[PDB]
Amino acid sequence: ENHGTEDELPNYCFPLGGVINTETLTKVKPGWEKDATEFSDKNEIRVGNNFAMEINLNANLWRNFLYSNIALYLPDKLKYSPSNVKISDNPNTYDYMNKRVVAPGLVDCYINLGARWSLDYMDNVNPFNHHRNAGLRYRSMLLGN
Amino acid sequence: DIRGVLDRGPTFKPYSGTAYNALAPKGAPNPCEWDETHVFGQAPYSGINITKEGIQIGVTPKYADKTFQPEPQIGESQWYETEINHAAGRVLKKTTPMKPCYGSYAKPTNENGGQGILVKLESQVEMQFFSTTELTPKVVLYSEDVDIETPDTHISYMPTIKEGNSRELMGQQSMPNRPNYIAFRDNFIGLMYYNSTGNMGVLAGQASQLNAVVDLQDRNTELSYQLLLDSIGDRTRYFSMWNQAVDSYDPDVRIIENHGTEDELPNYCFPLGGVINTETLTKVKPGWEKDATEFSDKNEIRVGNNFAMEINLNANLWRNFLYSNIALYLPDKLKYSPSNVKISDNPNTYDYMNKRVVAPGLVDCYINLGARWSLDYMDNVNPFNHHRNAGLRYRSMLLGNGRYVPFHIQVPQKFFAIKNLLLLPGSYTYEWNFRKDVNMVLQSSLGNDLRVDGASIKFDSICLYATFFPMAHNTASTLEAMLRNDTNDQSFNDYLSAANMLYPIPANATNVPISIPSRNWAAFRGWAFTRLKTKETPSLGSGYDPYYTYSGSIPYLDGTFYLNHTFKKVAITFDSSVSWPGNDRLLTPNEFEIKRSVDGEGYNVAQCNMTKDWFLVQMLANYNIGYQGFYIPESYKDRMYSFFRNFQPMS
Amino acid sequence: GYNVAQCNMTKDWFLVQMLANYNIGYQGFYIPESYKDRMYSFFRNFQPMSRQVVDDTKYKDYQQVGILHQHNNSGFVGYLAPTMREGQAYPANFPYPLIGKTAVDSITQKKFLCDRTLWRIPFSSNFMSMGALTDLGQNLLYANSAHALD
Amino acid sequence: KTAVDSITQKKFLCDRTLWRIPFSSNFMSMGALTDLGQNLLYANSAHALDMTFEVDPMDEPTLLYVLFEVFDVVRVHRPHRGVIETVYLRTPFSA
Amino acid sequence: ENHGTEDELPNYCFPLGGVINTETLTKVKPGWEKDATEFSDKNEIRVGNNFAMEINLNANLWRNFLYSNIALYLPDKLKYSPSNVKISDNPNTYDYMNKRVVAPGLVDCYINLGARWSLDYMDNVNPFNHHRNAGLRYRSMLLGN
Amino acid sequence: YMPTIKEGNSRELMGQQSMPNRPNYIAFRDNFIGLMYYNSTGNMGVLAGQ
Repeated sequence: ENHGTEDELPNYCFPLGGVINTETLTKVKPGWEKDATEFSDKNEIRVGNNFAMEINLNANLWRNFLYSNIALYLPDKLKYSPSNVKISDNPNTYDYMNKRVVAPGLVDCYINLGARWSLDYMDNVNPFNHHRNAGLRYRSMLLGN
Repeated sequence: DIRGVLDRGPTFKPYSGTAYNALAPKGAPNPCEWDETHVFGQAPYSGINITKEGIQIGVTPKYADKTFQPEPQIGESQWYETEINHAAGRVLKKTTPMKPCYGSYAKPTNENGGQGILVKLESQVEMQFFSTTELTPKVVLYSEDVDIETPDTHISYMPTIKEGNSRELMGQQSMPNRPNYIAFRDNFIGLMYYNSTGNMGVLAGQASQLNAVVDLQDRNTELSYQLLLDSIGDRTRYFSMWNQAVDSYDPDVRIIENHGTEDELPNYCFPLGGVINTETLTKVKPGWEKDATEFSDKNEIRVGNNFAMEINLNANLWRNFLYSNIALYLPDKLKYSPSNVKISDNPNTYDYMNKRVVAPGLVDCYINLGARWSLDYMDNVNPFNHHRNAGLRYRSMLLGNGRYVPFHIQVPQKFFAIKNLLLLPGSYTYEWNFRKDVNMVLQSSLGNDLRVDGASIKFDSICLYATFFPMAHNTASTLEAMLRNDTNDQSFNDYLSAANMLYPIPANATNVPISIPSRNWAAFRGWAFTRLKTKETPSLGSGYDPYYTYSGSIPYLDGTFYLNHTFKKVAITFDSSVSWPGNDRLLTPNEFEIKRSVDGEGYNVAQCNMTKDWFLVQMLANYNIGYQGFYIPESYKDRMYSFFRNFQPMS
Repeated sequence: GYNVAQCNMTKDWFLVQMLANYNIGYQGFYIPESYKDRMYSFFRNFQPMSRQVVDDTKYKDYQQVGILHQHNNSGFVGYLAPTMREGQAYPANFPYPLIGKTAVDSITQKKFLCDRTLWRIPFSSNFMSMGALTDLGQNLLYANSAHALD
Repeated sequence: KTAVDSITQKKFLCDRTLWRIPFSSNFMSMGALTDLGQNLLYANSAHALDMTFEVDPMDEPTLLYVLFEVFDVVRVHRPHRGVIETVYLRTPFSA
Repeated sequence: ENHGTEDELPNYCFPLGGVINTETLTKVKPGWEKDATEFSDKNEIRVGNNFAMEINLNANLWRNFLYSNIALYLPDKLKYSPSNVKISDNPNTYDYMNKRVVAPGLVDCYINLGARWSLDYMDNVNPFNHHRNAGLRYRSMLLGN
Repeated sequence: YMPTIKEGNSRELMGQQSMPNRPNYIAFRDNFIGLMYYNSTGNMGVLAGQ
């Protein structure tokens, strides 16, 4: 039910000390004259806003959910073998099904936006062979870890 | 109907995290000064010109009001820097406490929002000018002093002991105080005296003055009321008018289903302008030649990818959830006192229970990974004394969010002998007693002693309400006359209908024998037992307990038992010579074996250590299931307090 | 003295509503059966709430401040608009604390919400639902003559 | 591939409940007044009962809560106006 | 039911390579003497902790939820027109209701903290004219996107 | 946030910021309420023998 994400506000990261790029200024007094026997010549002053970077959160959470629960269960005909690594030739081996790489662009945060519509590839595969099967997960944890 | 005024004390804090400067980094300090004299600050505001009268904000020139300007929210608006030529800001004088920005609050002192301190009553802000190292000033700092407080946060790491604002004091960090809800107990348990001879409640005819209510020391009523309420209704709903909100807990915190996190993709954060480290290049044209009358010599071009850093989001969310809901509730023997800070010696004081520090490594995002397994330390502590108890949280929010709450509540009658009595015309004397100990009538989410934390309560007015059915007089006379026949006497029975015996168990003891002297056993119905902590149980029938210093949930009253999983064997015999039930009914023909170790795996069941015979007995006792194959009972037959509902196998 | 359910609803009105919907109240209030209180019933959508606010009359140091001057998370949140962050770090000046050692004197406000429902006033002697054709409807007083209602 | 040899641990949790041991021949709930309670063996004479529990220990004093559920019945009679009298009976363990 | 957020631990962000600002040092051996025919003079060593900043996550998620679901549905008397942009005069058009700006400070992560209390303004606005109305959302996706 | 009102690509125009438009679902009413005329004398529905 891809109804998008709520990302009206921007979220930021700020340095541990708050400011990291500050200049050193000297104190002067009234025509203006220098000062001594007071505040030292080494004063950490930051002009303007503090340095910070921004990351969208709801969009990132949506992307992680989609890739981990759908994009990894596409039919093998859509995936492709990786490069410079070994991979088992038998398609039923766990090694084969684990090392096949899927382009995230196939299913992203904008696929069929605003529509309640399962994928045209996902409907011909077993949905119960999924790691979110609560019954299967519960039975597995019953034996142990 | 009771009306009064309540004071919940300074311990009350009905929310996690803080309220002031929540988004701030936990180590970021407010701009301030100190002596060794050095100043550390930041001026965001931009003006036009700087003179001896301060920054000029507009027009003849106008200068900022030192009382409240420059405001600390106004700053720039474009991400790219523009080489501000005249800046202003605010700093704190050296005569103020040195605190981090996170959680720091200072009350205002004027309608414009200023926070300066007024003395004889005018403020005393000062002007400070700073210029580059080689003549006009460049920035102006508005130094002042405020009554800065930390209402809900405490220092988590104090670098040194020496008091006073010094350079080393910049490194302190703070984290919010633990949440602690305080409210009335479920169904107003404890406000009404029960099963106490000294505080006997009386209901008698006006003329006879002979008490019609006689209670017993061993009889339990509030627990009986709780069980009765569950059987005849549903407890998952909330009724505010009776303060009806059953205590519970999140199934996740009690039993962690740690199946890891989904973090296949990397999540990144990017600079505000997209690129920050870019070089300047000139434009050339075809052998190549320079160009003029065109694109300037200064062009911002960035080669390669843009600067960025990454976060594992799901892992971080998992860590925060675990530490805040589990690691803070470990037994105190695992924690350790912090350093360079004061802490109350009393283990029951909220200050002590708040300042003890827990290493996050004890419970991290990798503990028992892939297994549905509760911790070996969490299972011996009360799970209902947790800030996620929805019933407790709902009741706390009913009163309000302040510490001084005038309340007005309604209390029902719980004694089984009169709670359904149908009276007849006449005059009767109705008299009862009510408690005042805050440790009993109130309930906290941490169980800290409230007698020492200053919580108080005072009742002003008490009134009794009763509603009569507007029913016809003629048939009322017939009904009351017909009810005055000895053959039609009303009768009631207690729902629990049990005699309660408490037997001490010494610490670290394993075997506890009890004995009952010879007596008639006609009409006996059976046993029902559990285990309680003497720390969490008040004395029976005492008017006031001077040694009861626990304000958490009381399993003996509200029926929230959590120690049933600590039984191994039960042996029952009459006359000390004939065993019961005998007749080799069970696999062990002498005793009930609740659970065994791996040695007796041949008798385990349900993929646990609980033996088959005990499991069969419990199923038969609750739903009469087992003689024709086990299966899940009907949902309407296993209520909230039933056995099969709360049975959880783990490995 | 006449409120109920820890809100500002009067006792008599609350009793009438319970009687009108589920005939509950003459033998003690309790949770009605789930099948009896449907999605539009009164009790399903009854929500009593309360809160405390700073007593501007008793607090000696009260200073009413406007929206244009409250600074919380200053230097980390845009000013009066969902835009880029600006400003500088500074101790907050809003809202007034209501807990802890330095809590201020406060008053209380109580109110309630009730959606997807209609206030019902049955035309019966005891406000009970003993049939579609109520007893007062069959009373001869209104059966013969006419009356003007305001 | 590099997993290490391991042992297993099993346990269980049971909250908000009491261990129940009915005093009936087949542990069935066939009525409030159980058959064994009506047996003549316990109806005529008296018996001294002792019973031992074996529990795993912890490091703080604890209490063993035992409930001998019995019949607790009160009958209320009033002959005239404004006079109320009651009778109590808790059998066994009567005061 | 504003019961605050759980933010006891700080959540950080780290550079892609782990370290960015490292020095170049030479290897010496025992008095001490320089070395050759071994580790080159160009060695990337970082002293002290790695550079990183941090984010409060639960607080940010709470703010986004509040602004997107409440602050945008305040009565128009509390909002104010933006600047330097064109906005339709008719108060019923989508353009008008989309371009009015609301100061986030009206409803922030600290409004009525710890109290289960609806706002004094939302009690007079229709709660069913909300984008989280499941019935309305379901019927919309039924037609299509 | 528009920095300046003057049109044309200028340096000051770097600083504009965007936020998504408010969501607005449009669909038929529940149970197709309002599609058929009810309780209107002018648009009276009729069902009669032939």
